[PDB]
Amino acid sequence: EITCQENLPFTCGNTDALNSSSFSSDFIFGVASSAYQIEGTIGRGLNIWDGFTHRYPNKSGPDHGNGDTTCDSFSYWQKDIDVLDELNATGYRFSIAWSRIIPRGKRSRGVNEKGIDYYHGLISGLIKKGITPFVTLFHWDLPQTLQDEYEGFLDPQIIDDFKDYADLCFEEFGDSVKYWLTINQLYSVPTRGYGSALDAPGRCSPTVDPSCYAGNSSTEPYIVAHHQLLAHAKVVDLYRKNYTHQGGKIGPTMITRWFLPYNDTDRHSIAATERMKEFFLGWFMGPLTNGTYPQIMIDTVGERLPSFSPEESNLVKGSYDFLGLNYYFTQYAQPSPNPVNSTNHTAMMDAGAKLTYINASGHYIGPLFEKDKADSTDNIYYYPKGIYSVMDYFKNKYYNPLIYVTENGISTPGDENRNQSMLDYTRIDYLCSHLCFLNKVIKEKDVNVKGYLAWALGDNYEFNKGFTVRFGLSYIDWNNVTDRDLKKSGQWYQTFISP
Amino acid sequence: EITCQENLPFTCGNTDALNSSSFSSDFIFGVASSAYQIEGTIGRGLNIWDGFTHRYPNKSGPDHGNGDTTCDSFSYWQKDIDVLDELNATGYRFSIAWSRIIPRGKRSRGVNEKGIDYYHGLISGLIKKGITPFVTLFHWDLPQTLQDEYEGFLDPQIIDDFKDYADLCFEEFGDSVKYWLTINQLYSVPTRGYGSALDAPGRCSPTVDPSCYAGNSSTEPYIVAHHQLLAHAKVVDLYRKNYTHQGGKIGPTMITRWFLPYNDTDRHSIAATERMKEFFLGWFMGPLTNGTYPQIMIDTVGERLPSFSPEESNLVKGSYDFLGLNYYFTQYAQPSPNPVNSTNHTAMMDAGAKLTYINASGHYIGPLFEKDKADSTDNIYYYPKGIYSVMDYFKNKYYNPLIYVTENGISTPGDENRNQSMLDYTRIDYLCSHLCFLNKVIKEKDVNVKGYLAWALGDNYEFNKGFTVRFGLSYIDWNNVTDRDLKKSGQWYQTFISP
Ligand SMILES: *[C@@H]1O[C@H](CO)[C@@H](O[C@@H]2O[C@H](CO)[C@@H](O[C@@H]3O[C@H](CO[C@H]4O[C@H](CO)[C@@H](O)[C@H](O)[C@@H]4O)[C@@H](O)[C@H](O[C@H]4O[C@H](CO)[C@@H](O)[C@H](O)[C@@H]4O)[C@@H]3O[C@@H]3OC[C@@H](O)[C@H](O)[C@H]3O)[C@H](O)[C@H]2NC(C)=O)[C@H](O[C@@H]2O[C@@H](C)[C@@H](O)[C@@H](O)[C@@H]2O)[C@H]1NC(C)=O
Ligand SMILES: *[C@@H]1O[C@H](CO)[C@@H](O[C@@H]2O[C@H](CO)[C@@H](O[C@@H]3O[C@H](CO[C@H]4O[C@H](CO)[C@@H](O)[C@H](O)[C@@H]4O)[C@@H](O)[C@H](O[C@H]4O[C@H](CO)[C@@H](O)[C@H](O)[C@@H]4O)[C@@H]3O[C@@H]3OC[C@@H](O)[C@H](O)[C@H]3O)[C@H](O)[C@H]2NC(C)=O)[C@H](O[C@@H]2O[C@@H](C)[C@@H](O)[C@@H](O)[C@@H]2O)[C@H]1NC(C)=O
Ligand SMILES: *[C@@H]1O[C@H](CO)[C@@H](O[C@@H]2O[C@H](CO)[C@@H](O[C@@H]3O[C@H](CO)[C@@H](O)[C@H](O)[C@@H]3O[C@@H]3OC[C@@H](O)[C@H](O)[C@H]3O)[C@H](O)[C@H]2NC(C)=O)[C@H](O[C@@H]2O[C@@H](C)[C@@H](O)[C@@H](O)[C@@H]2O)[C@H]1NC(C)=O
Ligand SMILES: *[C@@H]1O[C@H](CO)[C@@H](O[C@@H]2O[C@H](CO)[C@@H](O[C@@H]3O[C@H](CO)[C@@H](O)[C@H](O)[C@@H]3O[C@@H]3OC[C@@H](O)[C@H](O)[C@H]3O)[C@H](O)[C@H]2NC(C)=O)[C@H](O[C@@H]2O[C@@H](C)[C@@H](O)[C@@H](O)[C@@H]2O)[C@H]1NC(C)=O
Ligand SMILES: *[C@@H]1O[C@H](CO)[C@@H](O[C@@H]2O[C@H](CO)[C@@H](O)[C@H](O)[C@H]2NC(C)=O)[C@H](O)[C@H]1NC(C)=O
Ligand SMILES: *[C@@H]1O[C@H](CO)[C@@H](O[C@@H]2O[C@H](CO)[C@@H](O)[C@H](O)[C@H]2NC(C)=O)[C@H](O)[C@H]1NC(C)=O
Ligand SMILES: *[C@@H]1O[C@H](CO)[C@@H](O[C@@H]2O[C@H](CO)[C@@H](O)[C@H](O)[C@H]2NC(C)=O)[C@H](O)[C@H]1NC(C)=O
Ligand SMILES: *[C@@H]1O[C@H](CO)[C@@H](O[C@@H]2O[C@H](CO)[C@@H](O)[C@H](O)[C@H]2NC(C)=O)[C@H](O)[C@H]1NC(C)=O
Ligand SMILES: *[C@@H]1O[C@H](CO)[C@@H](O)[C@H](O)[C@H]1NC(C)=O
Ligand SMILES: *[C@@H]1O[C@H](CO)[C@@H](O)[C@H](O)[C@H]1NC(C)=O
Ligand SMILES: *[C@@H]1O[C@H](CO)[C@@H](O)[C@H](O)[C@H]1NC(C)=O
Ligand SMILES: *[C@@H]1O[C@H](CO)[C@@H](O)[C@H](O)[C@H]1NC(C)=O
Ligand SMILES: *[C@@H]1O[C@H](CO)[C@@H](O)[C@H](O)[C@H]1NC(C)=O
Ligand SMILES: *[C@@H]1O[C@H](CO)[C@@H](O)[C@H](O)[C@H]1NC(C)=O
Ligand SMILES: *[C@@H]1O[C@H](CO)[C@@H](O)[C@H](O)[C@H]1NC(C)=O
Ligand SMILES: *[C@@H]1O[C@H](CO)[C@@H](O)[C@H](O)[C@H]1NC(C)=O
Ligand SMILES: *[C@@H]1O[C@H](CO)[C@@H](O)[C@H](O)[C@H]1NC(C)=O
Ligand SMILES: *[C@@H]1O[C@H](CO)[C@@H](O)[C@H](O)[C@H]1NC(C)=O
Ligand SMILES: *[C@@H]1O[C@H](CO)[C@@H](O)[C@H](O)[C@H]1NC(C)=O
Ligand SMILES: *[C@@H]1O[C@H](CO)[C@@H](O)[C@H](O)[C@H]1NC(C)=O
Ligand SMILES: [Zn+2]
Repeated sequence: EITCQENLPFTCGNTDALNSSSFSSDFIFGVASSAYQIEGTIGRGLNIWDGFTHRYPNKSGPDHGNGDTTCDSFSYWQKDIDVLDELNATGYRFSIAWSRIIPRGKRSRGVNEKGIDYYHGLISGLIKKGITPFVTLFHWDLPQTLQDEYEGFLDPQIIDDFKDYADLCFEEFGDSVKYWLTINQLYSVPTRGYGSALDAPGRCSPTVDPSCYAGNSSTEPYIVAHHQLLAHAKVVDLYRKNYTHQGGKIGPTMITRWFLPYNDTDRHSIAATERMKEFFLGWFMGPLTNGTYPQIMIDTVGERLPSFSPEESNLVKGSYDFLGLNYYFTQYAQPSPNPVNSTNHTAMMDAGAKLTYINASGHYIGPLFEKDKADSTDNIYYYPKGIYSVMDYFKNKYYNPLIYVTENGISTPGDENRNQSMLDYTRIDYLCSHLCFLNKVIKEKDVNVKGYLAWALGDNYEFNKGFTVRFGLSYIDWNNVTDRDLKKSGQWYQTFISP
Repeated sequence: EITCQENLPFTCGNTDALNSSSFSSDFIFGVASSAYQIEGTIGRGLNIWDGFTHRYPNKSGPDHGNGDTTCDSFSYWQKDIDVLDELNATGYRFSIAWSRIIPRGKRSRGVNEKGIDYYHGLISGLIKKGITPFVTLFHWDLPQTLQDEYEGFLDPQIIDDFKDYADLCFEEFGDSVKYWLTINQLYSVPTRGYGSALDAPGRCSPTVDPSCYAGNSSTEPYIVAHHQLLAHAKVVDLYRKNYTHQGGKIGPTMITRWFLPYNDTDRHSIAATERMKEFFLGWFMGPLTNGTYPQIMIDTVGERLPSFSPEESNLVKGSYDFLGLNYYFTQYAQPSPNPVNSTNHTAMMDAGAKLTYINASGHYIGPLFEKDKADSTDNIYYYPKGIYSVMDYFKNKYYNPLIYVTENGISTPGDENRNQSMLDYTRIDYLCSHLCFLNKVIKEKDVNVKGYLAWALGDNYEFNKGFTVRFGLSYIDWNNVTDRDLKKSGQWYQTFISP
């Protein structure tokens, strides 16, 4: 019988008690990255994260940081491989920058051979060290040209441009890459990119944020989400019809959270909690498992919710071999009004829920996850049991899928000096406590989880935060980015992997 | 009788001997800037100078600098006005960033109202201080979307997108702006952007520079130059047909140089010198004055030189009310082979000339202009008489045009400390020696020159050089960009203007 801790102090950093041998022999352990966050702009065209961070520097991070140079994995990809080799990792998730291989967006405009060569060399280097690549086609970095031609995922033109990009990736890299992710965190671009305008491309209703160049936060999230699902599904169909000889697997990436009632004896909070599951997870998992959006979304969102045709429904339903599930934290849910006629209405209001990290009796859900220095009542707290609850829910609700945990990690402040930054015991605690619950759910609930990739390989540009936080298991000096030095967490993870 | 110095030491920094009163009462004196170089990316979309500097950081400058934040004239435009007011300047040349007012490139995709407001406030502030705006529509910063959709000026689609952009500018700003420049330095994008790939977008033949993503240095410069002329001419026709009520004037910007024979008794060097005038100046001025390219270009370039239809010829011929002439330096010319079958052939080779700053007897043409620390035999030297020779030539060869000198200036090294940087006596010498010759040519040759704008108002991002050189008449601290402090040159220029 497995017992796992939910509160500080944690004792799962002892590899005598928790290590890779606790999991099945074939289980993959590694780390993750994304292209905007690590590569730099050298050698690629411009994408909407370049555009957004440059047009709206205060939205890029408090330091106005961006991905222009970052950790320079364009130059230092071998050093990334070296970290993975030091870890004895068996997996690495990275993304392909669309703008590096097709700078002009549309494949018929030509490819960048040198960009293709960059990923060939990375892939070959990984495989030579026994590391399985997990490759994200689209980690938010849409070529700027496509956003300017037709507003990107706002328009159905995205589907064929994404398909042709993906086809090039399968053609060039699929002989070696056997695990593909289509779109990173399906929920995020619709809501943050087109709802709150916290993320690229930065569209919203005028009264939500007067700096947005255009948008409608009530309608566009739904349009974009719908196009994401269709573009994803078209790529999965292309993969499974035209690249079956490659013997690989493909799936989407979800951001997952668990949700608990703010007041577990209040029917209204219980209802809000179940609505959140539907609106947060079901928005995408309903289509992916059934070809339809959840009924509560149909009912609430009404004419703002697009319909799938019968052909589209069939294309989207079942459009995965596995799910990449990202998991960071859990929220309490309580009811909230949905003012659909307000000029500041957002899609996110349609769930009719307010989310907190403290429940009605004043209980904080778990240890600190992210401090918010401008408003401490907005601090985020984590909840290790949430990974158990999410995986159990996916198994039970969503037809026992094959799952890889494609991100899980925690930040430390960029204000810490290097010695403090390397002494990242809070990261060991977060990672181990989640791994304990992941082992527990696999054993107790028989969830088909076959790997775990911690966020992040190394310090990088963090969307929305610049270089003001660090997520890496290895440390990068922003004054001299060449080295990636394993932190205490990376050293712990090395021991966990090879105990 | 006016006597002007050609060699150090110069004594024209004495405003007792040379000042604004030496020129006609109406003559405009000011300074110049461009949008990529000064504004920053905040509040605008991405353009090909963002793309180029980010994809090819070693081509942005030795420091890998770029226009992301620069002097932040987005925030500090009032401080630019303040410099101009301190100078008692009567003119200011600035550019509109296309990506700030139409981030999606094509006008039908929507405009950025806040971008429009930015230029309205600048323009209104200038006029309130008695400063005449000279506004460049296109200072190289093409929206990235257009380059990615159709490769920008490589394709005739540029013409209508440029026209619709210009129409928006005339509509929004032409009630106040009475001097418009279409395209900055017509020669530069074809040759550097599409020939040598030193400049955005960075296209060339594969053996010219293997880093180029695509291109053909032998053909594309000509295509791009042809489209520039057509796009320019379509905008001038639009202006003069639809905006005549505004009572303003429009013209192109030329980069001018003079050319002297490397050996003034050698017929081959004399011939190369005359070819250079045709290939450098006539490439554009032939079309602008006659609707045809120079015969030597027709003959040499052959099938690589596009033809104008009779309608196009008529549109381009006479498509200016004035010329903005930029002038920095003069070169000696000697013959050079034109290897049209070589895989590394460039359009620039078609002139059949090699350019130097030292003549056959070892004479350097004038004082140092720009030191090249990697190769000192590649140092640039200036030649004050060249402004006289250029203006005389334009009057005689090109039908006595109205001229404004739209740039003239010199750099100092970014390695200098602030006190050295503010003690910019080399800049006084360059500016005064050229102003002396400009007065001389107006008086002696009756060239219709009606203003002079020195490059640059303040230190900025220099194309190709990052922040490794400074051109400003006012100093900017890159650690805190708010202030623009007049250098010795700016203080001199203040006295020259109001002696
Ligand atoms: C998994 O996918 C299944 C589909 O493959 C989902 O089942 C569908 O659920 C639909 C409701 O979401 C349901 O459709 C309703 O059908 C009513 C019956 O119509 C038939 O008989 C009519 C009925 O009197 C007639 O007009 C129709 O022409 C048919 O003959 C119908 O009125 C409904 O329309 C009203 O409600 C929708 C909102 O739900 C409004 O958008 C619409 O304007 C109208 O106001 C609805 O019809 C659907 O209307 C929209 C139109 O685009 C669709 O094509 C039309 O179908 C449908 O019958 C079933 N299909 C079957 C095969 O069962 C299933 O939903 C879950 O299970 C069903 C039983 C129900 O409990 C749902 O609430 C659950 O979500 C999906 N499962 C999951 C887990 O999501
Ligand atoms: C200012 O613009 C003026 C035009 O408005 C320029 O004058 C034109 O100069 C053209 C040469 O560049 C000249 O065209 C040549 O015409 C030859 C005569 O053709 C007529 O009689 C024929 C002759 O036997 C017959 O086939 C034609 O159908 C006509 O009836 C002719 O062969 C020439 O073609 C050969 O040379 C061109 C290269 O120059 C090759 O491209 C072509 O394949 C061929 O090998 C040339 O014809 C032009 O051919 C190209 C085609 O696209 C053009 O439409 C065709 O016209 C033309 O006659 C005159 N036009 C007039 C009205 O004078 C003027 O040029 C300068 O002055 C002229 C006198 C000459 O000295 C030029 O070298 C100078 O540049 C321009 N001025 C300046 C300063 O540039
Ligand atoms: C978790 O949710 C539960 C369920 O909602 C909360 O308990 C409910 O709390 C209500 C007060 O917020 C209680 O109603 C009140 O009852 C007193 C005594 O009769 C009365 O004077 C009030 O006016 C009020 O009555 C309601 O007024 C509004 C009418 O529309 C409605 O019909 C009336 O019910 C309610 O009885 C209680 N329900 C239960 C089943 O206990 C619970 O609140 C926490 O516990 C209750 C017992 C009370 O001590 C609250 O102070 C305390 O906050 C909530 N838990 C937390 C931690 O918020
Ligand atoms: C400025 O250009 C002028 C004109 O080209 C240069 O003068 C010419 O310089 C040529 C040498 O580069 C002289 O030709 C040579 O004459 C000597 C004496 O006969 C002879 O032994 C050589 O072989 C050579 O003759 C040529 O060989 C190649 C044959 O195809 C050709 O037919 C022969 O001419 C040439 O006479 C001279 N022309 C004139 C009109 O003087 C001039 O060069 C400079 O001055 C000359 C006089 C000489 O002192 C050169 O050393 C010196 O460089 C050049 N000025 C500069 C500074 O480069
Ligand atoms: C978001 O787009 C929706 C749909 O176009 C706009 O909502 C509508 O508003 C028009 C004008 O009021 C209404 O007549 C419709 O009844 C509404 N339709 C629905 C589906 O709600 C909403 O004004 C736009 N919001 C913003 C801020 O522009
Ligand atoms: C807030 O969260 C706390 C902690 O999960 C809940 O408290 C638990 O309540 C259960 C059922 O009453 C008790 O058995 C436990 O002993 C309590 N745990 C502790 C740490 O207090 C609490 O019920 C939640 N409040 C609401 C209103 O939902
Ligand atoms: C530049 O484009 C020119 C024109 O397409 C290419 O030049 C031609 O080369 C083809 C193949 O040799 C030739 O048959 C033609 O005779 C040439 N045409 C002319 C007008 O010169 C040139 O190969 C291309 N250069 C590069 C590096 O791709
Ligand atoms: C190189 O440039 C120098 C300077 O312009 C030329 O020298 C002048 O030559 C003229 C005509 O012979 C003499 O009258 C001057 O006195 C010379 N000036 C000085 C400063 O020497 C020289 O002729 C040029 N060389 C060539 C080969 O063209
Ligand atoms: C691995 O952890 C298991 C408990 O899951 C433990 O029994 C085993 O001895 C540990 N391995 C090492 C080498 O410490
Ligand atoms: C940040 O930038 C936007 C312009 O993009 C401006 O609207 C907003 O006021 C600025 N935010 C703060 C908090 O200053
Ligand atoms: C598959 O490849 C063939 C060859 O390009 C193409 O005809 C077919 O449409 C593609 N298939 C998809 C997505 O099924
Ligand atoms: C607009 O929304 C903000 C945040 O969503 C809220 O605090 C404010 O009350 C809203 N105003 C109206 C008019 O509803
Ligand atoms: C930068 O870091 C690398 C790796 O530690 C080191 O070899 C190189 O010398 C350092 N550069 C400077 C300028 O210190
Ligand atoms: C790498 O992991 C394999 C598999 O568990 C193990 O056999 C090998 O010893 C490990 N190597 C190192 C250096 O830890
Ligand atoms: C201006 O320069 C002229 C010579 O061009 C001179 O005569 C005049 O006195 C100077 N003005 C002043 C105020 O020094
Ligand atoms: C600069 O960058 C390019 C890649 O864009 C590379 O091809 C070239 O070798 C580098 N230049 C130098 C001098 O290192
Ligand atoms: C002028 O404006 C009118 C109204 O848009 C348009 O019909 C006409 O084509 C434009 N003219 C140009 C470039 O001449
Ligand atoms: C190619 O050109 C470079 C510079 O243009 C030159 O130095 C080299 O000799 C040329 N090579 C050939 C094959 O002509
Ligand atoms: C930056 O420069 C401005 C103008 O001199 C000054 O007022 C401001 O205090 C300076 N900021 C810092 C942080 O020194
Ligand atoms: C501004 O220039 C005008 C025109 O020459 C002159 O009358 C006025 O005195 C000058 N002002 C200053 C402060 O120099
Ligand atoms: Zn940047």
